Amino acid sequence: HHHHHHMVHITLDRNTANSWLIISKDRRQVRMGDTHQNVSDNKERFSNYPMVLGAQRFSSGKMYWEVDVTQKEAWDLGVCRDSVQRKGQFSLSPENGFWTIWLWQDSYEAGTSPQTTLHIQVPPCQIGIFVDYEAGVVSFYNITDHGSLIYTFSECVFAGPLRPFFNVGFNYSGGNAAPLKLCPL
Ligand SMILES: O=C(CN1CCCC1=O)Nc1nccs1
Ligand SMILES: O=C(CN1CCCC1=O)Nc1nccs1
Repeated sequence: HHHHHHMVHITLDRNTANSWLIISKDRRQVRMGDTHQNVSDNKERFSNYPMVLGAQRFSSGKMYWEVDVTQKEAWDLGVCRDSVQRKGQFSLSPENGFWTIWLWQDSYEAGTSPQTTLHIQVPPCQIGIFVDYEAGVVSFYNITDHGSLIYTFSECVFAGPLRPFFNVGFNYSGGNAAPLKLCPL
């Protein structure tokens, strides 16, 4: 792809984080802590899952960023509406305001309803995410495999400002402690 020149500097919004997450000083990395991280509750925090938003909001244009997923067993990545539900249980779907892919139990899937199987021959260590607001497109690229396409959501109905979306996943296995990292431009 030739989307690299729309690169944007994403940082994580601490106030949206689940209370067990640890965000680095530079706001470019996030991992699951082994306990509550001693923050106050607020209406922005994702309560049920290890999720956090980017601080940036997008309502126009083309945007691109990259995320490092090295050595993780489970994660979700993409974009979501600013107005997505934060509390309680929900599914990741465009009807609920999410345009995402994930890794879970050694398979990759797109967050459609129901979920869609992805076909990835080279397990990615870094994911590229491209949003074209006007076109209604969210695309995912395998940086480890020469930028090969993973998935495209089209005819998207964003219906509001978009935020970068992250889920570091639970660590029940002891094998999913590694962080998500926003990669340098
Ligand atoms: O999105 C905005 C402002 N907007 C709209 C168009 C571009 C821009 O910068 N403000 C919000 N405040 C709280 C929720 S969204
Ligand atoms: O779901 C959509 C479009 N829609 C319908 C409801 C909200 C929204 O964004 N596009 C897809 N592209 C690939 C698989 S689903």
